Amino acid sequence: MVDQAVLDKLEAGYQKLQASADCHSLLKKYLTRQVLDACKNRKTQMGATLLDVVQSGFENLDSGVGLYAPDAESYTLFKELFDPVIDDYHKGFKPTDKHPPTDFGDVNTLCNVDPDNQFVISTRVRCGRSLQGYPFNPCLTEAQYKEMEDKVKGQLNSFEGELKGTYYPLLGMDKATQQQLIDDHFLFKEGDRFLQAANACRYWPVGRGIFHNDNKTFLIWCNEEDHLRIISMQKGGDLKQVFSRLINGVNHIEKKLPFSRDDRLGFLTFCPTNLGTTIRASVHIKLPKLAADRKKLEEIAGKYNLQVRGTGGVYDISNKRRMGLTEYQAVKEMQDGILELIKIEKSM
Repeated sequence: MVDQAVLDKLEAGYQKLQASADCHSLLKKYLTRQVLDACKNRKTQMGATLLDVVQSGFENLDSGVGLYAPDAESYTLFKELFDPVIDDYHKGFKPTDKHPPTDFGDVNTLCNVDPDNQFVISTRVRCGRSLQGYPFNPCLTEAQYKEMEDKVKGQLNSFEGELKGTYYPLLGMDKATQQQLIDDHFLFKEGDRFLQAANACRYWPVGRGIFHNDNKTFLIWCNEEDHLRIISMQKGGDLKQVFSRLINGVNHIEKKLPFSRDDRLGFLTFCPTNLGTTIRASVHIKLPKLAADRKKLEEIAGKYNLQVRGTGGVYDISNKRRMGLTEYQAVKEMQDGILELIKIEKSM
């Protein structure tokens, strides 16, 4: 069933990993002889093989993780590789652990993290979705890209009120439209070497597109890394408003387009780092006092399970956790973490 040439490529790629002393990917750590022999002869119903999982980490020895999901089934079919990788990356999510049911919870318990607008430049909540019944980017055909786009465009064009907007296909996009989207920080392009070597950017840009609302507070990407990337954002710290809008947008889409969700892993994504809630809730925030040290900060951020990115003293701070907690719990801890960071700058 699995081509001998494919088995040969798996064998050569395993050997490549072993011969590289600098390679420290999760792929190399967990694709043992035993796991490789257990998995190599399997194929999903949509036709994905272990190569469609691991090929990017063979090509990019400096990968962090080094593997992706070619479709929903792959997560369970290749569990002897995916399970240890997930456990490692999500910092304790064991093979027997189970993600909770979806729960966006009660938005009226959320607030503005900076009502006086002294610290937070902007607030963003992002999630990701795969559409049930389609392969992920490594195995989508050109036909499936086109058919999926038509379905997506249908549902996005039916947004009403605050979410009403325009869909912009990448195919045939004119230079002036492109410049406007760049100006709004809404454009995406063909993927980096990790995505290319994962077969995630084929038939570019067929079936790829960008949607945003008239107010430019809601943004969807179609067939960048996942089928859908859905983002709510605005100036200031009103996390309640941002998250409310996200829920409304995701919920609209779902009325016609069912999502891929696993009972154990939550929402399924091309990248294993994005499972569970798929949520990254972030702020762009200035904390000049704490910023000085950059350790007392790191130590406090980690204490509220936050992660500090950095794109003067403007930082991007977000929830670190994706799996093992609800959507509500992820957003609420980010909220509590930021309220505590602000409350301590006021004392520094």
